[PDB]
Amino acid sequence: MLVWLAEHLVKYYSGFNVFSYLPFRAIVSLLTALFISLWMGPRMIAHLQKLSFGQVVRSHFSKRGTPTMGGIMILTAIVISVLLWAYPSNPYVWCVLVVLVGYGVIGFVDDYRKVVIARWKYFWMSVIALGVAFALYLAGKDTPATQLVVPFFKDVMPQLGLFYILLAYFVIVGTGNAVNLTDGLDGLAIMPTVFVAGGFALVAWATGNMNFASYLHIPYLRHAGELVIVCTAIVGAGLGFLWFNTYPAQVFMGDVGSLALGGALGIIAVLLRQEFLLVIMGGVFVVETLSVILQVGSFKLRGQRIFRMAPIHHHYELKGWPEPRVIVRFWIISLMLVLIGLATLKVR
Amino acid sequence: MLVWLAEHLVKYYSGFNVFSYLPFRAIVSLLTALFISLWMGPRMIAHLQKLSFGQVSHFSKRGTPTMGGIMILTAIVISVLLWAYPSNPYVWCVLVVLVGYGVIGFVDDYRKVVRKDTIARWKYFWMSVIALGVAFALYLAGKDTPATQLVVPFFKDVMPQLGLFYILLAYFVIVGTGNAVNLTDGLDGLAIMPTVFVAGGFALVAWATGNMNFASYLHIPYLRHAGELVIVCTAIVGAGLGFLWFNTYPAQVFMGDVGSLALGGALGIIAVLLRQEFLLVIMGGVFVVETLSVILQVGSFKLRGQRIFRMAPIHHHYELKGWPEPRVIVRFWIISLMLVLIGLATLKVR
Repeated sequence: MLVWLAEHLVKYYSGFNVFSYLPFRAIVSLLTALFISLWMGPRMIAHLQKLSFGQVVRSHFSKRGTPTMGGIMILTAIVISVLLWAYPSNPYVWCVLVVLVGYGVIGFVDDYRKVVIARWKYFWMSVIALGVAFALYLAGKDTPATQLVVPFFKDVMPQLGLFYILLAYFVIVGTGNAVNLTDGLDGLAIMPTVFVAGGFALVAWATGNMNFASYLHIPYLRHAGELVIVCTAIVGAGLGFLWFNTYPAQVFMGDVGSLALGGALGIIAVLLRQEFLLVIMGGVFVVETLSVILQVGSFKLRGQRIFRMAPIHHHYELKGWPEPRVIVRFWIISLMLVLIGLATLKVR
Repeated sequence: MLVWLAEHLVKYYSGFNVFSYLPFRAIVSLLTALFISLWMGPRMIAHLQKLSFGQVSHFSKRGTPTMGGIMILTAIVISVLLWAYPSNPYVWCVLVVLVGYGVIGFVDDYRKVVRKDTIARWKYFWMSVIALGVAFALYLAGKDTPATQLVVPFFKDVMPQLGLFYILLAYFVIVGTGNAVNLTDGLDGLAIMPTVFVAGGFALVAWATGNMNFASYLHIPYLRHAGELVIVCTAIVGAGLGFLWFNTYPAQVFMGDVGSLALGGALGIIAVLLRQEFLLVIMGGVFVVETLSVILQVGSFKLRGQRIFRMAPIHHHYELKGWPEPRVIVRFWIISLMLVLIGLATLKVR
């Protein structure tokens, strides 16, 4: 909404016209997100630890008694930055915001219950995802805004009907749960989110313009040009939160922020018609989901286990790898998958 | 060199024009450097363990080889030679600077750890002579050309043309970047990931200065046969990341002057060829801040006699204040990344 002020007051001073330039707005959104996250930092963690344990005053590596409600930091940063430097008239930004808010409140309720139910959370996630997908499908009737996009191929673009809603629901809920289970280690489920959000900012910017949209064969969405601000704000908020959520994590991520960020990533993926690009980019989350699935399947099928623990990060941590080593190694893996995914668009 | 192989085998390998297309070869170079580094990591760390100490505890401070930057050096050089055009002089200038700094660091670390001694100022003399030679060669290449005009961001209006001052600027930037990367290596992994970010930003800029249309759009000096520096920057990114695989907080292998000085010189020289020294300062703000902090505390302890930081490098200051090492590492990676983004954004507004 702050950009609206810039254009409504550019008449008196013509220098405000720069605020409507997408790159400048994106950079300012990044900076606003990080600065908000850092400003609502130590005070917020102090409040959370007072509420959870009472004794405000806090060995380091063997951390204990750290707050587990830090995702409200990400929620506030992302929402404030988006509402400040993104056009409210866009329905796409509002769809992203409603998905973030819904998943964040779901996780917040879950963590509040924990500090003071699977079916309830699953049902709320499913209903919100289904509603969002239904609205998006109603908008995109027989339009390249609802055609499936596959890498390494441009002749095939199978238009979707109810399969569009089905795939939207799968991608959104699967990404949300994948980030929820990737929370296993502190700092592991934010930097991959930052890298994927940056990749999606680049992709969304490529979708916005006519020339690049036609050059890369990416489907054109007129309203997708403003998702750059949301993606960049997600990047900024993720970096700001990682400032505290390092191996000696001052504040744990918790579900309240994890589910919100997973839903945000999935929703950016679906609105851009880039589910496969999210799978490749966020391949860390997908492979962790596959790991837990394989572990449970082997456990039920036979007495032997594939991994030490169901998630890969926990398995490697117990194998002997220290926590920071595995955290940084999966950061590297996520970065490489992000670059590969971004190249996959150019391969087409 | 494989590009030449594709060029003179395309007559029957129909469809290998892709091997010449710059983004493809850049991504392939990154992957090649990363996978080479990952494949040859364990062997190098094992050999260095059996060499430095003679024989092969969670975060123990001992048993970690110090001169492990041979990994970065070999990865970068092999990737560049295999995928970058050797015809152009820019890639070879970067390669020679990198190899010279690498051998200087290797000699220093061999004299340090293998002989249990504690090179003295001969390293600096060699640094100066190689930097001056490279700067003189570049100046001889460019006589009253955009390759020597200074680039000042925020103001495309003024671009002073350097004469003999070009050699001085190249000396200052290269030597300062080398020393700053040497200083900021006190922690493990703190001098790599920022190097990866700076190298990626420089890869984007070099791809930007490669094209006439794009260079005109950004009003950056158009440098011929400088688009192949994209391969060198991309291979630096890949090698730095592959090394970081083995150089996280539980450092399986410390990087010594070998590698650290190599990457510092590579960043400085890449800045010199691209004529973006000031942008190099913006991107390596971390290195610059560390160097000026060391100098500032030295001056304070010399004149006033008191100290304002616990230790000369800023990261040492923070960790001794109470910050654990991983927190400092990540809180400097974030700063370096955001400085890279700030510099790249500055590149556009002029």
